[PDB]
This record gives sequence, structure tokens and C-alpha cells, in this order.
Amino acid sequence: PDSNIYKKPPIYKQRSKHLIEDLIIESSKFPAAQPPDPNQPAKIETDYWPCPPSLAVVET
Amino acid sequence: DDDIAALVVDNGSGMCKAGFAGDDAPRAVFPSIVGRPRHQGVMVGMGQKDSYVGDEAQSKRGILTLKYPIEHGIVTNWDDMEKIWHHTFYNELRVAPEEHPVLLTEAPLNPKANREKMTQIMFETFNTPAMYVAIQAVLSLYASGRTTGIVMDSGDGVTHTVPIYEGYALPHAILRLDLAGRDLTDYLMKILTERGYSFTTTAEREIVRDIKEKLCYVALDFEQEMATAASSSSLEKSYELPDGQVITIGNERFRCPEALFQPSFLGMESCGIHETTFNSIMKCDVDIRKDLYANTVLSGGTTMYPGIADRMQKEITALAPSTMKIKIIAPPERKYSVWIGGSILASLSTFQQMWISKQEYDESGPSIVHRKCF
Amino acid sequence: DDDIAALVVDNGSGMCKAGFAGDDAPRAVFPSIVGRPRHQGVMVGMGQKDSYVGDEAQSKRGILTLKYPIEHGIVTNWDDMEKIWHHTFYNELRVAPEEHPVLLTEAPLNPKANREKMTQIMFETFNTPAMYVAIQAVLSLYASGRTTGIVMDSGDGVTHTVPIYEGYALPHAILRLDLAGRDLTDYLMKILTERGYSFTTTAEREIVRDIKEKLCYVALDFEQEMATAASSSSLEKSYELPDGQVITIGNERFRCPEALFQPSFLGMESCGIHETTFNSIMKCDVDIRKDLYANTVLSGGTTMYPGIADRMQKEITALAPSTMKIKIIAPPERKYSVWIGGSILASLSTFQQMWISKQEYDESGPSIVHRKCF
Amino acid sequence: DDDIAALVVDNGSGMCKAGFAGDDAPRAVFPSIVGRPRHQGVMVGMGQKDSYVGDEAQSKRGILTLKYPIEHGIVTNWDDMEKIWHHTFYNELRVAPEEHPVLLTEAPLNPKANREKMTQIMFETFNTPAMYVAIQAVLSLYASGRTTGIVMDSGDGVTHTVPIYEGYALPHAILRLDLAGRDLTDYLMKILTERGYSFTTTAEREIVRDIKEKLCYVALDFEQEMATAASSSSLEKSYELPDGQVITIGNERFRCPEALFQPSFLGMESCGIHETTFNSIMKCDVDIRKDLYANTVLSGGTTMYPGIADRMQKEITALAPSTMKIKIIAPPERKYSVWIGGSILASLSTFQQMWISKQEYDESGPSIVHRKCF
Amino acid sequence: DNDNSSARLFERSRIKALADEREVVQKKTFTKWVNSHLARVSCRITDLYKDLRDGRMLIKLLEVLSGEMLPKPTKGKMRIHCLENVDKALQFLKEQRVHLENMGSHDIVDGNHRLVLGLIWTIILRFQ
Ligand SMILES: Nc1ncnc2c1ncn2[C@@H]1O[C@H](COP(=O)(O)OP(=O)(O)O)[C@@H](O)[C@H]1O
Ligand SMILES: Nc1ncnc2c1ncn2[C@@H]1O[C@H](COP(=O)(O)OP(=O)(O)O)[C@@H](O)[C@H]1O
Ligand SMILES: Nc1ncnc2c1ncn2[C@@H]1O[C@H](COP(=O)(O)OP(=O)(O)O)[C@@H](O)[C@H]1O
Repeated sequence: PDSNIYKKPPIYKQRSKHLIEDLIIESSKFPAAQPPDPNQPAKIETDYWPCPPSLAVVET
Repeated sequence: DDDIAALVVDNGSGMCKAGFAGDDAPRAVFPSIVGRPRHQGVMVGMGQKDSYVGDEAQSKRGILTLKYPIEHGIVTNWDDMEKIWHHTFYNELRVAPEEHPVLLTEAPLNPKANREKMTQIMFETFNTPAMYVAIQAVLSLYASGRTTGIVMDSGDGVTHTVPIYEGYALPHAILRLDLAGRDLTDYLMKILTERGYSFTTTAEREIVRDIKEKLCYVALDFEQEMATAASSSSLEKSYELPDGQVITIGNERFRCPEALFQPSFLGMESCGIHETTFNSIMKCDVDIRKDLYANTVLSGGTTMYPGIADRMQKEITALAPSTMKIKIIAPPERKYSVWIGGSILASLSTFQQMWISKQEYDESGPSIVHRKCF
Repeated sequence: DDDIAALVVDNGSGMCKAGFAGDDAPRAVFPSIVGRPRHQGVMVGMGQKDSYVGDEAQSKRGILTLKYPIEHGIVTNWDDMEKIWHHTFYNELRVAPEEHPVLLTEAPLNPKANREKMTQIMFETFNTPAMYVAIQAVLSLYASGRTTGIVMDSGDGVTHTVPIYEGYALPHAILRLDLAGRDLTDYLMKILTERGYSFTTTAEREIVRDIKEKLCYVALDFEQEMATAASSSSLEKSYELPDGQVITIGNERFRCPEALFQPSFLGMESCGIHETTFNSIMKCDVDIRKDLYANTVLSGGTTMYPGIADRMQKEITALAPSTMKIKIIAPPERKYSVWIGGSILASLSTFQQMWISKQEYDESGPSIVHRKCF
Repeated sequence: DDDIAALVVDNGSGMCKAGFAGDDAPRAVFPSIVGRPRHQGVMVGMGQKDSYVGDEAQSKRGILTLKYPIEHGIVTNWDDMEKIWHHTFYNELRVAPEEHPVLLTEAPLNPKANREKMTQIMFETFNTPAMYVAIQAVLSLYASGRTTGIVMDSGDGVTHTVPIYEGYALPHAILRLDLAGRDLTDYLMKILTERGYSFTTTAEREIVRDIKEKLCYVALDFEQEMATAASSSSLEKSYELPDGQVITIGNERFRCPEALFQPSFLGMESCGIHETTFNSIMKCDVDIRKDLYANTVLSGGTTMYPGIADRMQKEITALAPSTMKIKIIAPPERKYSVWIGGSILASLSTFQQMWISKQEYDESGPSIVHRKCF
Repeated sequence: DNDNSSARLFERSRIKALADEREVVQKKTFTKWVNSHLARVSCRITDLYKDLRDGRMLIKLLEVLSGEMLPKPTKGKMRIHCLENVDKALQFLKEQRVHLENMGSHDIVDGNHRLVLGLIWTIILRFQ
């Protein structure tokens, strides 16, 4: 009854190889196949997101 | 793991779409077809490919027997489905399935073994850390940005109406109709024989599908449109075959989609999509019916015939009481909405506890999906 | 003391009213219901709300089941009553319960455990410095402003008659009848069936209550009104359901409140309200009856039907001797009268002596309430 | 007796039964369904039929759309009812209606326009000399042979409980629930989709009804039965469809009738049949509850599932006080029991004074029935 | 109908007027109290009902009052992300064993005046 969902780690988090091939394996995990731009907003912040926003943003 | 982004795989009878969570558009969209050769091979040394998946089967339609692994939303053949998923993961996206969670979609009313087989295949063959199965109707409501409304989703395989009020879903009001786009394709291929054009194999079925996509619309008034078409030749168009032959579609343009509204053309005695939506609304409670009238949502590729929204609004307004206000909401990108809201579902913080873990699957067998997933 | 004003809370079966002492009108008026969801919850990220209480329980009544904590003036469920009191104190008035004393109202003839549990709850949990419990029909006489008279209070839970002469109340002449607007709503829901309308769920009961509050009246002559309703259609009225449907109540309008005067429509063996008031008058002594004839006071929300006063006066005049003068005093503000009386009782300088201190409760347990109060 | 024997007609939602007065068994029993052709008409030279009525419509379900004139105990379509009555009088019993009085049955709580229309039809069109209208529960108590008891009658369209003590009925304690066999058939159709069997058209409704009648039972303990069914393959039955396919029902057998005791499976918030019977008993007086407890009578086709009596006794005994015993008297004849009671009511000499004469109908009109019956 | 009209007059004039005056005064005072604590960071709210919808400012206020690190808000501008952001603050209040009754995320997002005022009052009673 008294716990916080967000403070807990995600459930799927719970469970030799060449270094360059490991680097190419964990470079492919990003959606753009490269580390994200630091000072760039994500896709949700951008206004070219096709889905309509909340009503208060429309009034603003 | 903030770095790990889940893959959203919108899985339908006609097309398969795939992408990453938090993206506005899927990365890879391709038809879900499997083809095998049907003619003798006399040139040695050309190769040894015996199965064509995706656009490679669509390009070489001449020498293949195209067939669909998914029929009416049910995976009839599972080997071809494994083929499609392998081609999706390795060749279209170039990702390792063992590093990411996978989000999958299905129709509301299904045989119960379909979910168990899907979960078992995704956990054993691909070694995914986690997976989840969602219903395609809820994801359209996620994409529309509203918490309340009725979702009418008609794709290539199945049509279904699901009402949700204030984030709460009524299961007894969910309606499923097996009328879909392949039945419209078969009806078009049947009625095209009146003008002398015969299409009989699978490649010509793809040709008829292209004709239906390019040259079709829904008439606001059926009898007036029929009288206009009989009066003159203003409602005529020309299409060029890959043979270079030119055919004139003529009267049939508004006759193929009309089978959605009058299923008696196809021999089925079921009600139309407008009557199904009205029945699903009227099965709900009295107090919430106005909000469901104000927030009707259209989804799926099959609902992109021109003028379907006006006809739907007119028919529902005729059925509904006069004092109520009727609105039909049809986004211009609705074909991908089932995918898009799904990505939103993978982007939420509270959804990270809703994944079916590999450890939970190992503990509870394949039947964990019934008690974990809606 | 001067700036500190004790809170006045009128707590009937139907609706709860609350405000400050010295005020002419209560600040917060809201129905006393506690609703809980019943359907599926499928949208992830909307948040969890276990219980809905008060006015915003009414707004989302489509997806909720509604329960009344108070039945026939008796608190059957105490947890929901704590929910209602917390919502009153914090969300509605935004006052700390430690700052001000609390004045409560109740029915005359009630079980002792109700009073004991009320005292225990208002001292142990909300931690109030002082508290008093009074009778509603006594406060109605305070609102009227006269020393002597007979009060007939009819709310949603119970009806009761008390006589008071010169500030002295007769306990043996107090009469209690379990016939209120709750049973009238049930009777209206039963008699609406024969016209083809069916209301069964707890959400539709509020619609039936609204229909009763909008389109009901008391006929001065029952048989003549029935003959008029049979002869012509001028008595018919139309009501609009929330889904846009239109119903015609017609003959039922004067038949639902008529069960107050003839309980045999409900199968009850008890007498009517006019006979109950007359019997309560004749249970008193001979000398005061004349004064009790001249100051009959109506109160409660059930007595808001049009034409109730004329019918009551006619019935009492028929029962009483002809040489006496019979008048019925019904202010337009008779729904809130009890609360007004409470404020008038709460602001008196003398009544500051009669508060039940917390130290007295700590000494005497919850049994202190019977020695004080009434 | 020198009097022409009256016809007794039981007119329920599912089946129609008809026979002569004083006979132990009805002569004609047939479903109350009116079918119509839907396909294209070829092969000129064979006779055409406007519509198919009753058992013949069951013989040719493939080429017809099948419809019910009675829905939820209310005659929605009156032309189909006139056709069914004509087929009853002239084809099944092959008697002249103008020579025989007619006894009809109906539900307890229903619109008065139904009674007025049945009286108008049976006097104006069929030209019967006399008629009477009765409540099915009273006839069930007549057939049981006891004067005192509570009757729970559940047909194909409606369920109702009526307590009668020594020939006196309590109108305030009569309860009506709109939960019958057709809702169970729809629920069975919905839950058969999990195993992969699809039944959509009106012709498959009768097949699903046959599956429900042949392979369903009420479990004594629901959770233990679910655990036993999930544990092994001890409980599966095979049914052969009219196309030759064989289906296996398994788990669903005790899940379809369980919705009778838990209506929340269907999304309704109403109580079960055991709680309805207990509440109907509790609405009666204190003195007659002991006699009503020991004289519970079951009637109707929907109470024909195996194990319904033991389960009902267990559920009622749990709610009832421990000091008394509960008897569930379920005759093996309950499906026809109502009609049997009607025959007894048509055999009494004192009942000959209660017939509604044709001269009385000419004198007063169709509204005489409310003054004459019940 | 005349006495019915008089009763509607009474409960349209006095019950509305007293409640509206009290809630206006409470709104101004709560706005000043929130602005005093929110001025430590570079944050300021003009309207209590409108600026508290998005749920970010509630998180900032709870972070200032409590003194530890709440989870960062969901990166979005939709209604669902708004509900998530309000639910985070409500769950953090559920940590501190502060008792909230009839409080949901959608009630704050839609902008019900009485429940927002009650939430602010409950926060004031706790953290003073
Ligand atoms: N632009 C269009 N106009 C008309 N019909 C279309 C159009 N695009 C696709 N369709 C129809 O929709 C079907 C594809 O539906 P789709 O959205 O792929 O279903 P799912 O994704 O559920 O498999 C095709 O069979 C085609 O007939
Ligand atoms: N305007 C009205 N006209 C007729 N009846 C009314 C009206 N308003 C309320 N009632 C009846 O009074 C009941 C509410 O009474 P109420 O004053 O709340 O009693 P209490 O406050 O003692 O619980 C309602 O259930 C309804 O039956
Ligand atoms: N042997 C049986 N076992 C289970 N259910 C039955 C059986 N016989 C009939 N039923 C159910 O009872 C219904 C018939 O009820 P019936 O007595 O004909 O109602 P009514 O006569 O009031 O219309 C059918 O719809 C069927 O589902």
C-alpha cells in the first residue's frame, strides 16, 4: 500500500568477446546508431510530433 | 537501463511495421508475405534461395506463390512467422533481439493459444529479456491523445470496436467483425469479371490490391451515385497494368468499399460497420454515451477510402438521437496510429514494471501472458 | 473565542451540509455517496484512485458502483463516513479540525452505539477540542424562531415528529416513521416499469431521483386528479435522458408522492404523515394542543413537493375539530432550516457552557454523550 | 361438464406450448421463431413461401435469417406473434379458436400495453368468446400442489421470484431480473472464441443452444472445479457439428451457467439468483419467512442444468440463519410446469366466473383486463 | 413554483457567494505561500489552477519543501505524460504518510478548483 513505482529498478533489468565488436554491438542500441546529441531536445519535445498535445498547451 | 530502448513491432495481417520506442515513425515497413518458387530452374550457379520474404517477394511476383502467414488476425503458419520476425530483426533493423524488450500487438478477441505461442517463440528462439502483448484498439486511443472514446480499427485482417471511458474499458461492449480489406480485394476481383478482366493468381491479387488502393472511394449516396454512373461516363478512370494493358475501372470504384456498409453483397448477414459502432455504443452505460458519441476514432489502413468519414458521420447521425452531437475523428496519419501510440506506451515510466520478465516466464511457463497482459 | 467559530455539519442520509457558525447559509453542500470502479482498467499511466466520494463521485457515475454509508439514519459503514468527514473538513472547507469545535445533528430515536461511535470518531481521529450532538427537528424550531410548535422533519432517511411547548419537549409524543424520499425513489422506479422504462443499476437511481425532483407534485384530491389524468393528456410532461432519449412520465407525477399519505401502496401497515402528526398532537396534554395546532412546522427536503402544504392543511383540518384554526408554516428555505438552526444554536453565548470538553471525554469514555446533549 | 374445454397456451420467449384443459401434457411444443429467406431465388417451378414459422424454420436454418418476436418477455413484433398464434391454432391444434376460451401467461412486471394488445388481438382478430391472462409463477405454484411457497421461474427471456402465502401474494416482494438463457447463450458464444471456434450467424445460435443444453452443468464449488479442470484432462466432452467437425468444450461447461450466480461475468452489477431469492424472502413479513424457507419451488427451462438444486441450497443456506432448514423442491417436470398449472386453473368450477366475456370487452374495451386479471 | 423559485434564489445567491469569496481569498493566500518557497529556485506561478496542471511545478515545490531528490518528470507534452507527472508527486506524498482523500492525477490535470485547493492546504498542514 505504501511504495513508489518509479524508484524501483525496471523488471527487465534483472538477469571474452572482442572489444571493437562489443563497441559496434552497443553502438547499435541507439535509435540513430550513434550516441545522442547532448544539447538537443528529444523527439517528444519537438513540435513536429504528429500527435496533438494537451489542451492547456493549445490555449498557451 | 535508460540506454536500452524497446522495439515496437506493429504486427498485422497485411503489413509489418517496426521501430524503436520514443520515435514518431517506424523504421521498417514491409508487407508480411512469404513466397516460394513455382517454376523449373535451368540456370545452374545462380543461387540457392528458396524462400522470399518482404519486398524481395513483392518484386519477383512472377515466379513465386505468395502466401500470408496471418489470416483474420490468427497466425496459421508459425514457421513463416519466424521467418518474418528474423527478417525484421536482422535485415531491416540490424539489432540484437537479446538486448531489447519487444512490444507486440494483436486483435482483441483471439484464440488463447496464439498469445502463448507468441510468448514462447519470443522468449525461446530470440532470447529477449522481456516482452509484452497489447491490443491494437487501445494503442490508437493512446495515439489520439484522449483518455475517453470509442476506437474502430479495421485493418487487412480484422475489424474491431472497443469503447473506453476515463481510461476504463468495458469488455462486454467490445465487438469483432471479420470483414476486412482482403474481403474487399476478393469482392473487387469477383466484380471485375463483368467487364472482361480476369485476375486469378496471387500476383494478380496484388495487382487488384494496388488498383483498390489507387482507384476507389466511398459514395455519400449509393443510389444517386449509381444513377450518375449509369447516366454518363464522368465517373470513369484508367489504370495501366504491368503488361502495359489499359483497363477502365468505371462503375466499380464505389461498389467495392460499399460492401463494408452492406455486407449482404458478400453473403454475410452481419451488420455494417456503422451499425456495429452504434451497437457497441448502445451496449455501454447511459451516462457515458454522450462522450463516446463525441470521440469516435477511426484507425487502420482500410479506413482511408476518400469520403468514409462523411458517410460514417451521416449514418451514425441518422441512427443516433437528433439532439446529440456526433463527431468523427480521422487523423491523416491514422494508418500508423496503432504503432505510434504503442511507442508512447513504451516511453512511460510506469510501464517499466509491466514487462513480462524472462525469470517470470521461466517460473510460470507460457501461460503468464493471460494474467500479465490485457 | 470571538474570531473562532465552531463548525456546523448537518449529516442526513441523502446529502451532507457544512459551514461556519454565524453564517446564514452553509458553505459546502454535497451528496453523501461513496463510489468504486467495477470495469477493466487498461490505460497505463492514468493513475490509481481507489474510491470516489462526494460531488465528483456523481460526475463519473457511469463507471462506478455507488454506496450510501447512511441507511435510514443509521451509519452502516463507518469507513465511508470517515471518508466523507475527511473530504468535508479538508477539501471542502480547508480548515484544521483542531481549530474549531464541531456541531452534529442526528435523528431522534436512534441506537445508542451510533452516538457512542460518533463521539469516539470525532475525538480519537480528527482530534477536536469540543463537540455537541443535537436533534434536527429541535434545530428546525430554532430556525423558525418560535418557542412552541410541532416539527415534522422528512429527509432522505427517516421522517419524525416532535412537539415542543415553551421550550419543553415531550419524549413520549415523539413519533418516528421509516418513510422518506428514498422509498419514494424506489416506488417511482417500480411504477415507471409499466410505461416501458427500465432502470436497474445504481447509476440510474440518480436519474430517477432527478426525475422525481423535477416532475412531481402532490394532488389536492387523488381521485379527481386520477379521473382528470385518465380523461385528458394535459398532465403529461417530457424528460430528456442523458443519452438524448425522451420519456413521458404522464400519470405517475402525482402517484409517487401520494405514498406519503397512503403507505399501503408500498405494503406498509403504518399510517400517513398527516395521521402521524395528528396522533403526535393528541398524545400530548389537553391544554397545549391548541398551540400545537397553530404552529405546525415543515422541514426537510422531502417536503419540497408543490402542493404539500395545502394537502397537509386539508387533512389535518379534516382530522381536527372544526372550531380550531389550522395553519401550516413552511418557509421557502425549509431544506436548509436545520443547518440554520444549528448556527443559531452554535453562536449563543450561553451554549459555550454546554460544549463537551476533550478532558471530560478522556475521563468518561464515549459514554459522556448520553449524560449531556439530549 | 357440457362446456367446451378451454385452450391453455404457454407463450414464453423460447418455446410455445399449447394444449387442452384438463390434460396432463401439452399437445404442441415448438420454438417461437419466425424465419425468412435471404438468398437469391432460382429454380422456377417450385412453390415459394413467405416466411417459415416454428419447427419448420428449424429444419431449414441454412437458407433463412432467424428472428424472435419476444425479447425479454416483451412482444417486439406483433405480426410474427399473429403468425405464431395462427400456426398454433390451425396447424398444430387444428381447432376453431371461436369455440374455445383461451388462457394466456405473461411475466409479472411488464408494460400494460402488452396485456392490452394481447386482449385486443384475441378478441378482434381470432374472435375468441372469452380469455384470461395469468402470471407464470402463480401457475407454477398451482402445479406444485402446495398453497404456500416462493416461486423462482426463469425462462428464456426473464427471471422472476414471487412469494405467495396461503393464496395471498405480496406485490412489494416480487422481484424481476433480466438474466435468462439467451444471455447465457451469448456468453457461451463469447467464451467459445478462446478455443478457436467461431459462431456468428443466427443459424449457429441454435447450435450453441444445443451445446449448452447437452454439455453444461453447475459446479458445487467454482474454484475447486477450475483447479480440477486445469489440473488434468478429466473433464472434456466432444460435440459433433452438423458439418462433421468435432469440437472439444472442456473448461467452459461449468463457466456458462456460473453467470447465473455471478452476473458480474456479463458486466452487470445485479445480484445472483440466490441473492435475489433471499432478498425476496427478506422483504416479506417476519412470521411467514419460516414457511417460505421450506417451500422453495424451482420452475422454468433455465433451471434444468444438473447440480442447480444442490448449489442453490448451499448458497441459500449460507445466507439464511442456521436454526432453520432450507428445502429446494425441483420437480422433474419444471420445464412444462407452468402449463400444467394453467390446465388445473382451467379445470376448476369457480374459475368459470372469472372469464372475460366478449360482451364485457365490447362494454369496456381493451382496458378491462387490468380490472379483471390479477 | 414560487417557493421553489425562492429556494433556487437562496441557494443561487448565498451558497455560491460565500463559497466563491472564501475560495478567492484562499487562492490568493496559497499563491503567496507557494511563491515564497518557490522563489529560492527561479520559478514563479501566476495562476494556481493553470500552472499546476503540467505537474512539473508540483514536483519543484515538493523538492524544495522535502529536501531530497524526487524522480525527474516524464519527458513529454501530452495528456498521458501530464497524468504521469502529477502521479509522481502524488506517490511521493504517499511516501511521507500524508493522508490525501479523493485525490487523483486526472482531478489535478482537469483543474478542479476545490481538490487543487485541498491538495495545497494538505501540503501546507504537513510541511509547516
Ligand atoms: N491509401 C489507401 N487507400 C485505400 N485502401 C488502402 C490504402 N492503403 C492500404 N489500404 C488497404 O488497407 C490494407 C492494409 O491494412 P493495414 O493497415 O496494413 O492492416 P494491418 O496493419 O492491421 O495489417 C490493404 O489490404 C489495402 O487494401
Ligand atoms: N426540490 C425537491 N422536490 C422534491 N423532493 C426533493 C427535492 N429536493 C430533494 N428532494 C427529496 O429529498 C431528498 C433529500 O433530502 P435531504 O434534505 O438531503 O435529507 P437529509 O438532508 O435529512 O438527508 C431527496 O432524496 C429527494 O427525494
Ligand atoms: N435440458 C436442458 N438443459 C439446460 N438448459 C436447457 C434445457 N432445456 C432448456 N434449456 C434452456 O431453457 C430455455 C428454454 O426455456 P423455456 O422454459 O422454453 O422458457 P419459456 O418457455 O419461458 O420461453 C432454452 O433457451 C435453453 O437454453
